[PDB]
Amino acid sequence: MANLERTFIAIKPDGVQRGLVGEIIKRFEQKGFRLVAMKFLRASEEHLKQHYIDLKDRPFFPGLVKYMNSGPVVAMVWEGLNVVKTGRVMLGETNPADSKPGTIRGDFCIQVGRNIIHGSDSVKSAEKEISLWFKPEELVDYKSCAHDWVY
Amino acid sequence: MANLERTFIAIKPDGVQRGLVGEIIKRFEQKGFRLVAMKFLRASEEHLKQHYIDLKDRPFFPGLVKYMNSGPVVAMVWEGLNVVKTGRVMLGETNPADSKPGTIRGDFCIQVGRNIIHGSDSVKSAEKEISLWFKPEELVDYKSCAHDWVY
Amino acid sequence: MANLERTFIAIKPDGVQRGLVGEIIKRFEQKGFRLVAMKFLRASEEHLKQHYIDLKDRPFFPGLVKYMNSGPVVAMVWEGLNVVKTGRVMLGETNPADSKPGTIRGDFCIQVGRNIIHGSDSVKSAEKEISLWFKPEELVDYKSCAHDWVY
Amino acid sequence: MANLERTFIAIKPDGVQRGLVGEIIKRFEQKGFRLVAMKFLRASEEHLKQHYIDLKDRPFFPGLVKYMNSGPVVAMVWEGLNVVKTGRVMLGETNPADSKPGTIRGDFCIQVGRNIIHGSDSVKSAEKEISLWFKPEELVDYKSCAHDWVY
Amino acid sequence: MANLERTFIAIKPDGVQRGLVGEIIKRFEQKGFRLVAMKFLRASEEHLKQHYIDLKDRPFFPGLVKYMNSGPVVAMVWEGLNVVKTGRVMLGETNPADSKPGTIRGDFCIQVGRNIIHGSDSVKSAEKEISLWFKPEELVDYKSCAHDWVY
Amino acid sequence: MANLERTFIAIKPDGVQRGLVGEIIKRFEQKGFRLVAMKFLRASEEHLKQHYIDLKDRPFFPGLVKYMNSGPVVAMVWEGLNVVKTGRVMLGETNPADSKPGTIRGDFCIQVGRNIIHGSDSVKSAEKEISLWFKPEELVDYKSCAHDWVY
Repeated sequence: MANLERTFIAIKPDGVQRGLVGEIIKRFEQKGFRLVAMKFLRASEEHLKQHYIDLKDRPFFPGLVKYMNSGPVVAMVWEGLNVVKTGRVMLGETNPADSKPGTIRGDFCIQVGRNIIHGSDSVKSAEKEISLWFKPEELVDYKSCAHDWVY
Repeated sequence: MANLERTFIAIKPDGVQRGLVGEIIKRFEQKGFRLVAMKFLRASEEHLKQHYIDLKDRPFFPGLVKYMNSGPVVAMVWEGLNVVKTGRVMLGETNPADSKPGTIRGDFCIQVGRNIIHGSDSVKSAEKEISLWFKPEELVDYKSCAHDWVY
Repeated sequence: MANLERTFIAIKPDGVQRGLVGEIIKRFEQKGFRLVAMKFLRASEEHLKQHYIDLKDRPFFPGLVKYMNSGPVVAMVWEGLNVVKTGRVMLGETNPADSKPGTIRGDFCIQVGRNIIHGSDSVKSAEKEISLWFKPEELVDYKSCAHDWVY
Repeated sequence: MANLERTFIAIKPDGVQRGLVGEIIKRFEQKGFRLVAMKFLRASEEHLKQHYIDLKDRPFFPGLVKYMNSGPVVAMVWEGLNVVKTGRVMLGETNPADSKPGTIRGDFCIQVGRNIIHGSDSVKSAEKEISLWFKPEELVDYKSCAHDWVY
Repeated sequence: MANLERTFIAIKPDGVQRGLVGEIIKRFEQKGFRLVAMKFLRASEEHLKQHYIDLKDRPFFPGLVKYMNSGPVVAMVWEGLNVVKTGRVMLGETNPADSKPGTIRGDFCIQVGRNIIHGSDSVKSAEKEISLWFKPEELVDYKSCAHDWVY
Repeated sequence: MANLERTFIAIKPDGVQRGLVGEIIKRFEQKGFRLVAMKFLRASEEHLKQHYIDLKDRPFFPGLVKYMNSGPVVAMVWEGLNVVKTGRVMLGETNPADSKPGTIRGDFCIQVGRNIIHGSDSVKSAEKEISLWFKPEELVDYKSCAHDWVY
């Protein structure tokens, strides 16, 4: 048929620390998705509270914010037909315990607390996050040489 | 138981173009299936119409034929206990959208139009396709050194 | 939561012969599990009968014993939150025919007879097997440098 | 020783387009180097002329600038003992024809024109480039959990 | 330058038997070389003697022929700037003993008797071999979607 | 031749900690070498002093002993034509700074202090170490199914 899309994928502190950046990026590349934007940064607690506003009234919130600020993250935007839905499928269940082998979480992590990566839950959330994490001039627009072979 | 089998596996133009030949063959090798035959060729529209006879009364047919002729493909025959059934599972759903991560399609493609590969839907179709794509002197008969460790 | 765990993973003769030792170990490593103990040995028929006591009445038993003694195996102990349950999920169904792509059996084997690997079915079994296969001074205790990033 | 170091690694338009970002990053990670900074951008011709000042009189200069602006690049900073020297070794010869198998260039490219990646030629150049490509607040400082095992 | 090229690459019986087809093809794909033609067949002793005419008066010849006929091989043609020269470098020394790690032979074989693969020693030999192993209508002519990113 | 051989390969504490066990083993497997014996253990300082007798009068000795006892190691014995010589080539230079990309050390480590692995320098040393680290009954003798394809 219906239309392509866009999604926000972020590699959490543990994913970076355990050296899974290349593996994660590689997987998206080999799938046929395109890297619109990518930056490495240590998200401030302020920025993170904004990212987790819908969970500010959840027990874990404080820990989650302290957590995501403990180390640098890799924030990215991937484009493609249904990126949000399939992207999350590639990520696996948010709880590594339910993530099936073959998926990023299912292959690389164990606990929900340390689930190495984040994927937007919907197109509505995707655009929100993308705006919160990226500046419009950061989203690079180019055309993949194999685009016509993926679509 | 009950008996082995044999199936027709074809790597479509997009699979070849995006450089997934080695990956796809490799996957079948590591599983324990044996390469009976393999050839690289640009299937003529005529040959393709024959391959897709059961879909000659379907809207997409004309495009499908034009499609499969746009570039060379890698036609192969793989032998093994239940190759047809398991081979397809290894391929993933025909619609990349439903292909689960870990499968060829699930890991390498996005759209059904460009689903990089083809596997026989049944033993009956397998034998038909094998005959349509290969000459009897092209199916090599040998024995894998690890055969007794697989079976 | 609730508590960690510990499980017994054994790479069968066919798994060793087909050179899948590195792949199998690698997989457990990348998941975040820790190698507590590992040894390479040709399990005697006596030792194997003990391992398969619960099946000493079934027709396959004598073959299974002769089988597992036909070549060396790699016996290991892996520690982690829910190792027994997730470990088996990583292994796939005991019957390679039902093992999903992405899993060890699903990627590397075909027949149940030659299913390349064994994982404990439960914590109760795990501890039994661990005792049967390893000596208490063989289970090494150390701390993975990325432990706090997995947990 | 004697002291660590810091180097500027940039994945050129062709390296991105051919989907080698993950492979390249992965290699540096597995080596024990640490990602200090990373950003995805389409370097402007102006910015590129500055990057290639020492070559602004050579026959190729204009082409080189037009080239590097044709698609987005991945700019990074890697830290580690002798990153500049070893990093380039990992990259291979600047001319893919002389790059040995096992290296990034030796494994992934053919022509010098399209040599997929750039590595600083010296610590002096490294700091220059790092300043030209990154803002001081972009270089993230954290400690790898396996630092004491690499050092 | 000066001009491209084309070369004859053949995966010997041992390479096929040990399951290195996917790995070897994959390596050529990731380099940017294009598969012009590929077939799976058991080279007849007669055909092989022709291939080894320049060694028909050498001690090993008799065995070499018996050898190459013992199992099926994978004959292929790869196009690219300097394929013959670089292709051989990718293969490693003909004597696995001197093949450096990172090369096909260096990573996968030990003895010269079983050196898993063959590459043309020169453009002149290449064309000879291509003609001896392939029929002109078997060399497929297409254009890789990433061609302009490789050259 | 002239004759086969055998060698002692030990994965050091850092190699284990950084999760490179599967990678290292995998590499020896894919080469065609056979695993004769393997055990996981924390080598006592006593046992280590014996292993490093020839260096007991060298400055670093005390540290080297404390070092190798800091974590568990994976001790193995690999059989094959020229294992000692080629094995070390696969390991790379003892000083990771000189280890070429493609080799274990060249791909995974940086400092000599933490060079992740050990390989015997000679057949004379190999047998010494093998005796020092393994008990005769631990060296398993079996035959690789692809032996005739490697030799």
